[PDB]
Formats: sequence, structure tokens, C-alpha cells
Amino acid sequence: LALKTIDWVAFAEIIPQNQKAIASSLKSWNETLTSRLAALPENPPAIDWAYYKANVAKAGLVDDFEKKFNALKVPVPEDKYTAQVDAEEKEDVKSCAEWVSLSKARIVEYEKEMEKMKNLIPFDQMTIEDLNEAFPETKLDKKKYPYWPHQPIENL
Amino acid sequence: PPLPEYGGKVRYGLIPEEFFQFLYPKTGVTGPYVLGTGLILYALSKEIYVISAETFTALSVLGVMVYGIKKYGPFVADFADKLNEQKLAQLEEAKQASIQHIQNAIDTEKSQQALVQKRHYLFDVQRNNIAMALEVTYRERLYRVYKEVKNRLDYHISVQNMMRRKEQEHMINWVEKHVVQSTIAKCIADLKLLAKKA
Amino acid sequence: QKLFVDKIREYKSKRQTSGGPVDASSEYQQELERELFKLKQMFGNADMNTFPTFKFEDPKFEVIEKP
Repeated sequence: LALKTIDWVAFAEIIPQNQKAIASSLKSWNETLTSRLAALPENPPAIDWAYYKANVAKAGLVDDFEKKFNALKVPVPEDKYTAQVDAEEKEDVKSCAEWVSLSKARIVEYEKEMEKMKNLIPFDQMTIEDLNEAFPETKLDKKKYPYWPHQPIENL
Repeated sequence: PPLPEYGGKVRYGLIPEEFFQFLYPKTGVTGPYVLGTGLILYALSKEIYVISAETFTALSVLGVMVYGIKKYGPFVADFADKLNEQKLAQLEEAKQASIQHIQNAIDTEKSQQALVQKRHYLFDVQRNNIAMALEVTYRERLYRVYKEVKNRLDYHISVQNMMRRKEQEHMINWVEKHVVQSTIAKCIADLKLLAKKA
Repeated sequence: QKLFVDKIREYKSKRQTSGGPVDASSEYQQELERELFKLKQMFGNADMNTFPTFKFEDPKFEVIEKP
């Protein structure tokens, strides 16, 4: 009995919106199957023979029934389903690893940028060029309005 | 390159304090006033400075301008400093807001990391369902086989016992309806039992 | 003792059934047939005197990976 305990809201967080129905069906399946497994014990109570040895006056019917039962090996079904989901898991892990590395790169870059902004020049000592380089939103569009004051008059 | 705080310490808006301290060790508090009055009396007397309507004018203008500064000076001063401090506060708020924006971006990316880390519950749920379904099918098979074998066994023992019942009841009814057809000896026994009344 | 002579003689006559498969029953078959009929077609319909055979079904399954 190899089961993996699970959160469920953590499951709910990681369902891309294209397949919420499939996943919800899977959750329902999980719970109904758990109940079904609880709905019956592990192994059947094997029939004793004495109660039928001393009661079934039929010749060799009880005997050969018991024996062919002993001579019966119920086919334990093999999955062939798990290995492929394992491979799918593998690929997903790879994609998540590359995505997360890219995100860590973006993260350290944001960090460097924030640190630049953190090491600012005291504003009173700051030439307009340093304000410009600190915020491109403080840069006159000398291209689109080439004459003074290079911006909408009313905007002043 | 910052601005030095203050100006030059001019006096009357016409003479800087450098001149007064310049003369201080030589004639001190009586130097400049005397030099000024002497020079002005000179320029008056020797027809150096002509007195005409221009005096009327320039005195009116000096008067207007002295009243002007002395009245509306503080207002323009504090308006200037208003403009400066306001621009400064606005720049500080732009800075803080940008810092906070990028910090939010960082924390959101970290959240992305946490979730895509959490991802694997999907695959372990799939695994769980697989194994559970398999063992369910197996146990169902075992109970199927035990059920069918028990069913055949019961069936046989049941028909056996039912035949036992039917034959037994038929036998007892046979013997009752058969003994009937079969001596005053019983009558003598009746008189004996009655004699046993007491 | 009437019923005691009855008991002994009738018991010795009843144990005398080695020759009688239903000991001079001569009837009650008309209902015995349908009785065991009911009992059978209530327990089942197949040959309930031979060993049980077994088919085994297998589960349904799906595409599970991201589509």
C-alpha cells in the first residue's frame, strides 16, 4: 500500500484554467475510490472445509471445489499506467526548473535595479541628467516636440 | 555640487560686510559712516552730483523699491522655498513608489516560484488514483471468487437440507396415516388405568 | 401403549427405506419439483454443480497529461 498524502487547496492552486473539470473529476474519483477501498476488507474470508466436509454429502464436489480454488490464481492486474505519468512528471520538472531559473535571473536583475535606485544621489545635488537616468519618465521628448519647450504647452 | 547655504552678508542691500570688516581694525565702527557722509557731502557741494528733477524721480523709485522689498520679500522667499520643498517631496515619493513597485514584482515572482514548486501534487494524485483503482479491482476479484464459491456451496447444502426436511415431514405423515389401520387388550388397559385413578 | 408400538414399528419401517428412494412417497413430487426450481432460480441459473469459471474485467482510463 503505497499512497502519497496530499493537500487539496495546494492541488487547487496548480490547475490551469483549461482543465478544471478533469481535475475536479480526479478529486471526486480519489474520494470515491478511498471510500470504496474502505467499503471492503483486504482479503476474503477463505471458506473452511470442515463445515462442508461433514455436511455436503456430495461425493468429491466439496473436495474438488476446494482444490480448484487452491488451484486458482486470480490475475493480479499490472498497471502499465504509472511509468508514463512518471515521465510526464519528469518533463514537467524540467520545464519548471528552466522557468524558475529564468525567474531567478529576472529576480536578481530587479534586485540590482532596486539597489541602484537605493544608492541615489541626494536630490539637491542631482543634475537634470542624473534625474533623467534615474527615471526615463523625466525625459523631455525632444524628438516629437523639437522646439521649445519640447512638450505640450498646456501640460506645463 | 551643492549650494552653499547663505549669501554674502550685504548691508542695506548696497554694501557687503566685507568692506566694514575690511576697515574695522583701522577705523572700526566710525570708519564707513564717516567716509560715506564725507563723500556724499563732497559730491553734493562741488557740483559733482547735479540736483534736478532726476533727484525727485530716483528718490520716488528708491522709495517704491524699499517699500516693495520690505513688504513683499518674505512672501516671495517662502514661495520659493515652497516650490523647492514641494518638488523635493514629489521626487522622494516617485523614488519610494518605484522601489515599492519593484519590490512587489520581486515578491510576486517568489510566489510564482513557490507555486510551481508545489506543482507535484498533481502527479502524486494521479499515482494515488492508479494504485487505489488497481487494488480495488483486485479485491473486487477476490470477493467475486469467494462469493461465487460460497454460493455454490450454500446452494448444494441448502437443497440437501431442504430435501431432508421434505422427506422427514413426508415420513412422519406417512407413519401417522399408516398406523391408523391397525384387540380389547387396550380396553383392559383402560380399566387398569381407571383403576389407577385414586 | 398404542403410540409406543406405533413409534417402534413405524421407526423400524421408516429405517426400512434402503429399498424405497422416497419410502413409498408416491406423490409430493408435483411441488418438490417447483420448490427446488424456485430455490435454484433464486440462487442462480447456471450449472451450480460444476466449478465456477471467472472472467476478470479491467478499469477504464484516460489521457492524464497536459493537453
